Amino acid sequence: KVFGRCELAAAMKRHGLDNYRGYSLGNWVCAAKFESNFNTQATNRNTDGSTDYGILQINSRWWCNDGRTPGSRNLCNIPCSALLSSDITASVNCAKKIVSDGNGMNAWVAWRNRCKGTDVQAWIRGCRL
Ligand code: NA
Repeated sequence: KVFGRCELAAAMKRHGLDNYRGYSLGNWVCAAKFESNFNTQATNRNTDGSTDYGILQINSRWWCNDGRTPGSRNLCNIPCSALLSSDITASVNCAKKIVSDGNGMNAWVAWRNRCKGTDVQAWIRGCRL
């Protein structure tokens, strides 16, 4: 599913991301735009053989199981495929674990490069939240 901006903003809020570890909602919407273009089905393969999955481009070297990333962990206890669903629950739950791991939202390269330090409130402007 390809979310609208406010539709995603509204779902993230319901699943408890707004201000999660002190990250306001616009951070999370901005990270999703630049990671996945708001598409739950996005995948991207990395040089090290791992793959990034879903609207929040969660990596299979540490967080989910894809069966093809040798020696990797599965810290979220889930199949990677389950982060491609139209229901963003699994993505959100796993992202809460990632943002808690010590590096905050710097875990997401496109957040660091494209969202950090910008006016992230724009990403929720206009929305009925
Ligand atoms: Na894995």
